[PDB]
Amino acid sequence: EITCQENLPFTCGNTDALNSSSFSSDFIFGVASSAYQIEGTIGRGLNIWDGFTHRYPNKSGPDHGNGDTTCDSFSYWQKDIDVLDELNATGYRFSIAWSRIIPRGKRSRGVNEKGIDYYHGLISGLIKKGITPFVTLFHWDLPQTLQDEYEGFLDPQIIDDFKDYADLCFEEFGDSVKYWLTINQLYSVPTRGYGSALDAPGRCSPTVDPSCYAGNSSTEPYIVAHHQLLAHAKVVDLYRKNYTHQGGKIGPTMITRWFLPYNDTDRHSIAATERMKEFFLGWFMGPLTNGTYPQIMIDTVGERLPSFSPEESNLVKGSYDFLGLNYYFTQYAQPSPNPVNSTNHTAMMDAGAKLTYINASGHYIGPLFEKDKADSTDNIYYYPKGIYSVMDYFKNKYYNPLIYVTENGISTPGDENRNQSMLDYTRIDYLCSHLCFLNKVIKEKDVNVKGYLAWALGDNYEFNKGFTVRFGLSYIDWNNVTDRDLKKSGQWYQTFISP
Amino acid sequence: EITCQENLPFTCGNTDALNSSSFSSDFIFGVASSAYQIEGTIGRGLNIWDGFTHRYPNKSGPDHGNGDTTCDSFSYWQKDIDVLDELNATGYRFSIAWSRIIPRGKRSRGVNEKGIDYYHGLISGLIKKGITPFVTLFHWDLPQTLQDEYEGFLDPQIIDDFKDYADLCFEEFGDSVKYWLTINQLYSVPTRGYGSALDAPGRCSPTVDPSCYAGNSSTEPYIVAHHQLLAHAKVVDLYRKNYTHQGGKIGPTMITRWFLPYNDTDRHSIAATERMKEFFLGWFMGPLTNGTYPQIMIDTVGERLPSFSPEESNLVKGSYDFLGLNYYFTQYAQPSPNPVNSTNHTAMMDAGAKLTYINASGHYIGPLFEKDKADSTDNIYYYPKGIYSVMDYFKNKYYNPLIYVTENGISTPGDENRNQSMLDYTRIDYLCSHLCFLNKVIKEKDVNVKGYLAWALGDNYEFNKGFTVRFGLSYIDWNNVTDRDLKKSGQWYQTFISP
Ligand SMILES: *[C@@H]1O[C@H](CO)[C@@H](O[C@@H]2O[C@H](CO)[C@@H](O[C@@H]3O[C@H](CO[C@H]4O[C@H](CO)[C@@H](O)[C@H](O)[C@@H]4O)[C@@H](O)[C@H](O[C@H]4O[C@H](CO)[C@@H](O)[C@H](O)[C@@H]4O)[C@@H]3O[C@@H]3OC[C@@H](O)[C@H](O)[C@H]3O)[C@H](O)[C@H]2NC(C)=O)[C@H](O[C@@H]2O[C@@H](C)[C@@H](O)[C@@H](O)[C@@H]2O)[C@H]1NC(C)=O
Ligand SMILES: *[C@@H]1O[C@H](CO)[C@@H](O[C@@H]2O[C@H](CO)[C@@H](O[C@@H]3O[C@H](CO[C@H]4O[C@H](CO)[C@@H](O)[C@H](O)[C@@H]4O)[C@@H](O)[C@H](O[C@H]4O[C@H](CO)[C@@H](O)[C@H](O)[C@@H]4O)[C@@H]3O[C@@H]3OC[C@@H](O)[C@H](O)[C@H]3O)[C@H](O)[C@H]2NC(C)=O)[C@H](O[C@@H]2O[C@@H](C)[C@@H](O)[C@@H](O)[C@@H]2O)[C@H]1NC(C)=O
Ligand SMILES: *[C@@H]1O[C@H](CO)[C@@H](O[C@@H]2O[C@H](CO)[C@@H](O[C@@H]3O[C@H](CO)[C@@H](O)[C@H](O)[C@@H]3O[C@@H]3OC[C@@H](O)[C@H](O)[C@H]3O)[C@H](O)[C@H]2NC(C)=O)[C@H](O[C@@H]2O[C@@H](C)[C@@H](O)[C@@H](O)[C@@H]2O)[C@H]1NC(C)=O
Ligand SMILES: *[C@@H]1O[C@H](CO)[C@@H](O[C@@H]2O[C@H](CO)[C@@H](O[C@@H]3O[C@H](CO)[C@@H](O)[C@H](O)[C@@H]3O[C@@H]3OC[C@@H](O)[C@H](O)[C@H]3O)[C@H](O)[C@H]2NC(C)=O)[C@H](O[C@@H]2O[C@@H](C)[C@@H](O)[C@@H](O)[C@@H]2O)[C@H]1NC(C)=O
Ligand SMILES: *[C@@H]1O[C@H](CO)[C@@H](O[C@@H]2O[C@H](CO)[C@@H](O)[C@H](O)[C@H]2NC(C)=O)[C@H](O)[C@H]1NC(C)=O
Ligand SMILES: *[C@@H]1O[C@H](CO)[C@@H](O[C@@H]2O[C@H](CO)[C@@H](O)[C@H](O)[C@H]2NC(C)=O)[C@H](O)[C@H]1NC(C)=O
Ligand SMILES: *[C@@H]1O[C@H](CO)[C@@H](O[C@@H]2O[C@H](CO)[C@@H](O)[C@H](O)[C@H]2NC(C)=O)[C@H](O)[C@H]1NC(C)=O
Ligand SMILES: *[C@@H]1O[C@H](CO)[C@@H](O[C@@H]2O[C@H](CO)[C@@H](O)[C@H](O)[C@H]2NC(C)=O)[C@H](O)[C@H]1NC(C)=O
Ligand SMILES: *[C@@H]1O[C@H](CO)[C@@H](O)[C@H](O)[C@H]1NC(C)=O
Ligand SMILES: *[C@@H]1O[C@H](CO)[C@@H](O)[C@H](O)[C@H]1NC(C)=O
Ligand SMILES: *[C@@H]1O[C@H](CO)[C@@H](O)[C@H](O)[C@H]1NC(C)=O
Ligand SMILES: *[C@@H]1O[C@H](CO)[C@@H](O)[C@H](O)[C@H]1NC(C)=O
Ligand SMILES: *[C@@H]1O[C@H](CO)[C@@H](O)[C@H](O)[C@H]1NC(C)=O
Ligand SMILES: *[C@@H]1O[C@H](CO)[C@@H](O)[C@H](O)[C@H]1NC(C)=O
Ligand SMILES: *[C@@H]1O[C@H](CO)[C@@H](O)[C@H](O)[C@H]1NC(C)=O
Ligand SMILES: *[C@@H]1O[C@H](CO)[C@@H](O)[C@H](O)[C@H]1NC(C)=O
Ligand SMILES: *[C@@H]1O[C@H](CO)[C@@H](O)[C@H](O)[C@H]1NC(C)=O
Ligand SMILES: *[C@@H]1O[C@H](CO)[C@@H](O)[C@H](O)[C@H]1NC(C)=O
Ligand SMILES: *[C@@H]1O[C@H](CO)[C@@H](O)[C@H](O)[C@H]1NC(C)=O
Ligand SMILES: *[C@@H]1O[C@H](CO)[C@@H](O)[C@H](O)[C@H]1NC(C)=O
Ligand SMILES: [Zn+2]
Repeated sequence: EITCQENLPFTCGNTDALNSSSFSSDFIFGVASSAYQIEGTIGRGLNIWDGFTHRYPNKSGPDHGNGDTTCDSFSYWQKDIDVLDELNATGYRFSIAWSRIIPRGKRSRGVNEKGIDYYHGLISGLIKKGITPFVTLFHWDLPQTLQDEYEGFLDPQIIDDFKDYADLCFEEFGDSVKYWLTINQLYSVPTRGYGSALDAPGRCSPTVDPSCYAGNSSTEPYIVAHHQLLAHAKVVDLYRKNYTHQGGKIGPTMITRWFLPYNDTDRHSIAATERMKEFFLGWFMGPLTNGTYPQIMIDTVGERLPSFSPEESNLVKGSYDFLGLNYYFTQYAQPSPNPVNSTNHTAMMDAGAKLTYINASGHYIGPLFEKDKADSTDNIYYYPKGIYSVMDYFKNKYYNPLIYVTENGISTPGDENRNQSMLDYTRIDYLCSHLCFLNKVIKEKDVNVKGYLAWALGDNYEFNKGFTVRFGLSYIDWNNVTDRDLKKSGQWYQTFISP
Repeated sequence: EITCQENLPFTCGNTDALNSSSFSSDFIFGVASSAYQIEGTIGRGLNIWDGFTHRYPNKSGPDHGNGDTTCDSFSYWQKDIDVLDELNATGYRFSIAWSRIIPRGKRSRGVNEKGIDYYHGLISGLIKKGITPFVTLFHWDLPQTLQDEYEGFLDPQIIDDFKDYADLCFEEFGDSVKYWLTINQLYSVPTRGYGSALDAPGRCSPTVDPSCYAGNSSTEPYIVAHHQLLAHAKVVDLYRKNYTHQGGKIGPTMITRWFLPYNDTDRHSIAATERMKEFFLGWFMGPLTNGTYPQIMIDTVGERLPSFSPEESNLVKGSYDFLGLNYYFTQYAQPSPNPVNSTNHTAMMDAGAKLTYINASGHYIGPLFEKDKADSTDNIYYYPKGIYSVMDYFKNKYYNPLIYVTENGISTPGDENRNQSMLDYTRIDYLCSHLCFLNKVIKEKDVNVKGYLAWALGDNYEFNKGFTVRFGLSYIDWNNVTDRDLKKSGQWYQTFISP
């Protein structure tokens, strides 16, 4: 019988008690990255994260940081491989920058051979060290040209441009890459990119944020989400019809959270909690498992919710071999009004829920996850049991899928000096406590989880935060980015992997 | 009788001997800037100078600098006005960033109202201080979307997108702006952007520079130059047909140089010198004055030189009310082979000339202009008489045009400390020696020159050089960009203007 801790102090950093041998022999352990966050702009065209961070520097991070140079994995990809080799990792998730291989967006405009060569060399280097690549086609970095031609995922033109990009990736890299992710965190671009305008491309209703160049936060999230699902599904169909000889697997990436009632004896909070599951997870998992959006979304969102045709429904339903599930934290849910006629209405209001990290009796859900220095009542707290609850829910609700945990990690402040930054015991605690619950759910609930990739390989540009936080298991000096030095967490993870 | 110095030491920094009163009462004196170089990316979309500097950081400058934040004239435009007011300047040349007012490139995709407001406030502030705006529509910063959709000026689609952009500018700003420049330095994008790939977008033949993503240095410069002329001419026709009520004037910007024979008794060097005038100046001025390219270009370039239809010829011929002439330096010319079958052939080779700053007897043409620390035999030297020779030539060869000198200036090294940087006596010498010759040519040759704008108002991002050189008449601290402090040159220029 497995017992796992939910509160500080944690004792799962002892590899005598928790290590890779606790999991099945074939289980993959590694780390993750994304292209905007690590590569730099050298050698690629411009994408909407370049555009957004440059047009709206205060939205890029408090330091106005961006991905222009970052950790320079364009130059230092071998050093990334070296970290993975030091870890004895068996997996690495990275993304392909669309703008590096097709700078002009549309494949018929030509490819960048040198960009293709960059990923060939990375892939070959990984495989030579026994590391399985997990490759994200689209980690938010849409070529700027496509956003300017037709507003990107706002328009159905995205589907064929994404398909042709993906086809090039399968053609060039699929002989070696056997695990593909289509779109990173399906929920995020619709809501943050087109709802709150916290993320690229930065569209919203005028009264939500007067700096947005255009948008409608009530309608566009739904349009974009719908196009994401269709573009994803078209790529999965292309993969499974035209690249079956490659013997690989493909799936989407979800951001997952668990949700608990703010007041577990209040029917209204219980209802809000179940609505959140539907609106947060079901928005995408309903289509992916059934070809339809959840009924509560149909009912609430009404004419703002697009319909799938019968052909589209069939294309989207079942459009995965596995799910990449990202998991960071859990929220309490309580009811909230949905003012659909307000000029500041957002899609996110349609769930009719307010989310907190403290429940009605004043209980904080778990240890600190992210401090918010401008408003401490907005601090985020984590909840290790949430990974158990999410995986159990996916198994039970969503037809026992094959799952890889494609991100899980925690930040430390960029204000810490290097010695403090390397002494990242809070990261060991977060990672181990989640791994304990992941082992527990696999054993107790028989969830088909076959790997775990911690966020992040190394310090990088963090969307929305610049270089003001660090997520890496290895440390990068922003004054001299060449080295990636394993932190205490990376050293712990090395021991966990090879105990 | 006016006597002007050609060699150090110069004594024209004495405003007792040379000042604004030496020129006609109406003559405009000011300074110049461009949008990529000064504004920053905040509040605008991405353009090909963002793309180029980010994809090819070693081509942005030795420091890998770029226009992301620069002097932040987005925030500090009032401080630019303040410099101009301190100078008692009567003119200011600035550019509109296309990506700030139409981030999606094509006008039908929507405009950025806040971008429009930015230029309205600048323009209104200038006029309130008695400063005449000279506004460049296109200072190289093409929206990235257009380059990615159709490769920008490589394709005739540029013409209508440029026209619709210009129409928006005339509509929004032409009630106040009475001097418009279409395209900055017509020669530069074809040759550097599409020939040598030193400049955005960075296209060339594969053996010219293997880093180029695509291109053909032998053909594309000509295509791009042809489209520039057509796009320019379509905008001038639009202006003069639809905006005549505004009572303003429009013209192109030329980069001018003079050319002297490397050996003034050698017929081959004399011939190369005359070819250079045709290939450098006539490439554009032939079309602008006659609707045809120079015969030597027709003959040499052959099938690589596009033809104008009779309608196009008529549109381009006479498509200016004035010329903005930029002038920095003069070169000696000697013959050079034109290897049209070589895989590394460039359009620039078609002139059949090699350019130097030292003549056959070892004479350097004038004082140092720009030191090249990697190769000192590649140092640039200036030649004050060249402004006289250029203006005389334009009057005689090109039908006595109205001229404004739209740039003239010199750099100092970014390695200098602030006190050295503010003690910019080399800049006084360059500016005064050229102003002396400009007065001389107006008086002696009756060239219709009606203003002079020195490059640059303040230190900025220099194309190709990052922040490794400074051109400003006012100093900017890159650690805190708010202030623009007049250098010795700016203080001199203040006295020259109001002696
Ligand atoms: C998994 O996918 C299944 C589909 O493959 C989902 O089942 C569908 O659920 C639909 C409701 O979401 C349901 O459709 C309703 O059908 C009513 C019956 O119509 C038939 O008989 C009519 C009925 O009197 C007639 O007009 C129709 O022409 C048919 O003959 C119908 O009125 C409904 O329309 C009203 O409600 C929708 C909102 O739900 C409004 O958008 C619409 O304007 C109208 O106001 C609805 O019809 C659907 O209307 C929209 C139109 O685009 C669709 O094509 C039309 O179908 C449908 O019958 C079933 N299909 C079957 C095969 O069962 C299933 O939903 C879950 O299970 C069903 C039983 C129900 O409990 C749902 O609430 C659950 O979500 C999906 N499962 C999951 C887990 O999501
Ligand atoms: C200012 O613009 C003026 C035009 O408005 C320029 O004058 C034109 O100069 C053209 C040469 O560049 C000249 O065209 C040549 O015409 C030859 C005569 O053709 C007529 O009689 C024929 C002759 O036997 C017959 O086939 C034609 O159908 C006509 O009836 C002719 O062969 C020439 O073609 C050969 O040379 C061109 C290269 O120059 C090759 O491209 C072509 O394949 C061929 O090998 C040339 O014809 C032009 O051919 C190209 C085609 O696209 C053009 O439409 C065709 O016209 C033309 O006659 C005159 N036009 C007039 C009205 O004078 C003027 O040029 C300068 O002055 C002229 C006198 C000459 O000295 C030029 O070298 C100078 O540049 C321009 N001025 C300046 C300063 O540039
Ligand atoms: C978790 O949710 C539960 C369920 O909602 C909360 O308990 C409910 O709390 C209500 C007060 O917020 C209680 O109603 C009140 O009852 C007193 C005594 O009769 C009365 O004077 C009030 O006016 C009020 O009555 C309601 O007024 C509004 C009418 O529309 C409605 O019909 C009336 O019910 C309610 O009885 C209680 N329900 C239960 C089943 O206990 C619970 O609140 C926490 O516990 C209750 C017992 C009370 O001590 C609250 O102070 C305390 O906050 C909530 N838990 C937390 C931690 O918020
Ligand atoms: C400025 O250009 C002028 C004109 O080209 C240069 O003068 C010419 O310089 C040529 C040498 O580069 C002289 O030709 C040579 O004459 C000597 C004496 O006969 C002879 O032994 C050589 O072989 C050579 O003759 C040529 O060989 C190649 C044959 O195809 C050709 O037919 C022969 O001419 C040439 O006479 C001279 N022309 C004139 C009109 O003087 C001039 O060069 C400079 O001055 C000359 C006089 C000489 O002192 C050169 O050393 C010196 O460089 C050049 N000025 C500069 C500074 O480069
Ligand atoms: C978001 O787009 C929706 C749909 O176009 C706009 O909502 C509508 O508003 C028009 C004008 O009021 C209404 O007549 C419709 O009844 C509404 N339709 C629905 C589906 O709600 C909403 O004004 C736009 N919001 C913003 C801020 O522009
Ligand atoms: C807030 O969260 C706390 C902690 O999960 C809940 O408290 C638990 O309540 C259960 C059922 O009453 C008790 O058995 C436990 O002993 C309590 N745990 C502790 C740490 O207090 C609490 O019920 C939640 N409040 C609401 C209103 O939902
Ligand atoms: C530049 O484009 C020119 C024109 O397409 C290419 O030049 C031609 O080369 C083809 C193949 O040799 C030739 O048959 C033609 O005779 C040439 N045409 C002319 C007008 O010169 C040139 O190969 C291309 N250069 C590069 C590096 O791709
Ligand atoms: C190189 O440039 C120098 C300077 O312009 C030329 O020298 C002048 O030559 C003229 C005509 O012979 C003499 O009258 C001057 O006195 C010379 N000036 C000085 C400063 O020497 C020289 O002729 C040029 N060389 C060539 C080969 O063209
Ligand atoms: C691995 O952890 C298991 C408990 O899951 C433990 O029994 C085993 O001895 C540990 N391995 C090492 C080498 O410490
Ligand atoms: C940040 O930038 C936007 C312009 O993009 C401006 O609207 C907003 O006021 C600025 N935010 C703060 C908090 O200053
Ligand atoms: C598959 O490849 C063939 C060859 O390009 C193409 O005809 C077919 O449409 C593609 N298939 C998809 C997505 O099924
Ligand atoms: C607009 O929304 C903000 C945040 O969503 C809220 O605090 C404010 O009350 C809203 N105003 C109206 C008019 O509803
Ligand atoms: C930068 O870091 C690398 C790796 O530690 C080191 O070899 C190189 O010398 C350092 N550069 C400077 C300028 O210190
Ligand atoms: C790498 O992991 C394999 C598999 O568990 C193990 O056999 C090998 O010893 C490990 N190597 C190192 C250096 O830890
Ligand atoms: C201006 O320069 C002229 C010579 O061009 C001179 O005569 C005049 O006195 C100077 N003005 C002043 C105020 O020094
Ligand atoms: C600069 O960058 C390019 C890649 O864009 C590379 O091809 C070239 O070798 C580098 N230049 C130098 C001098 O290192
Ligand atoms: C002028 O404006 C009118 C109204 O848009 C348009 O019909 C006409 O084509 C434009 N003219 C140009 C470039 O001449
Ligand atoms: C190619 O050109 C470079 C510079 O243009 C030159 O130095 C080299 O000799 C040329 N090579 C050939 C094959 O002509
Ligand atoms: C930056 O420069 C401005 C103008 O001199 C000054 O007022 C401001 O205090 C300076 N900021 C810092 C942080 O020194
Ligand atoms: C501004 O220039 C005008 C025109 O020459 C002159 O009358 C006025 O005195 C000058 N002002 C200053 C402060 O120099
Ligand atoms: Zn940047």
